[PDB]
Amino acid sequence: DLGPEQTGQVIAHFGVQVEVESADGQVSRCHLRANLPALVTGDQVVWRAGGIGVIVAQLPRRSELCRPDMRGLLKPVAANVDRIVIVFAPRPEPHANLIDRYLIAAEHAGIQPLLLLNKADLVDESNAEGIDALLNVYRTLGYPLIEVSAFNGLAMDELRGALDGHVSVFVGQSGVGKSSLVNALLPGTARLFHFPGGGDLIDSPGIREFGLGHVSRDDVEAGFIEFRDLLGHCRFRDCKHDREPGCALLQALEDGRIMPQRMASYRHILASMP
Ligand SMILES: Nc1nc2c(ncn2[C@@H]2O[C@H](COP(=O)(O)OP(=O)(O)O)[C@@H](O)[C@H]2O)c(=O)[nH]1
Ligand SMILES: [Zn+2]
Repeated sequence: DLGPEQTGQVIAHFGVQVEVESADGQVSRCHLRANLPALVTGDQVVWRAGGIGVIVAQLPRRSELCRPDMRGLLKPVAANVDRIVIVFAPRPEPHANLIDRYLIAAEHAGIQPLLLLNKADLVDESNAEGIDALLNVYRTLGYPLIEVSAFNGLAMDELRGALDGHVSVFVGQSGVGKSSLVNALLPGTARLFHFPGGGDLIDSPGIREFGLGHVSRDDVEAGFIEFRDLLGHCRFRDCKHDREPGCALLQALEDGRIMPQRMASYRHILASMP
């Protein structure tokens, strides 16, 4: 016995079994057919019913969020995420370095980012010279940025709007309010939840620690939008972009098409990779 084929999305992964939600808005547990590739939360599948179903086939993923293995290798932990929400705050102090890192991860994963200044209620006149400075570094790169407070409620209906129609992941250093933010947007391994205003979320303590490990220099360079356009124009195809004339990047910095705050963390980060 097996009912007809159906289209659905993966909600939870209970090892041998998988929680699956359909377009109808109904949930069912489905066993995993043997031949089937590895599945993660967010994946789109074909299944048949029987209250237990059988997952028959996996539909292509649009995107993948990976995470380091027990060994140290990257294995996917979520699928079909189209937005990564990078959350920082006035406290603890935000550094360009870690932000520039999460921005690279988002590029490596092939997923569009969205920066979030949480704890905007803590933006004193004292902080603003230092804060508006850093915000407008990513504002002038074309990146989406919102200033919010999961304490106040400041600009939360814009975030709910920014999250509408997307599948989103919440990522940032600990203590910026990731838990507080989820709870504010959802009052009551990777699991998938739906925002009441619209859009979905995939969450787990492991995905929250999602960031950047060791990669290639050419990966890192691709993580800088200013860079992507120029790379391959430095005359020296062997250019290291350091004291080298004919370095397109260098000329760009001079002209102001690269910001020194960025050209710095590029050096700091690349020199952290082996
Ligand atoms: N002042 C202020 N504090 C906040 C805000 N959002 C979160 N917090 C505080 O930040 C601290 C850490 O929050 P939490 O969600 O646990 O951070 P997480 O480690 O990133 O999940 C908590 O004590 C919260 O009260 C905010 O908008 N304003
Ligand atoms: Zn160069």
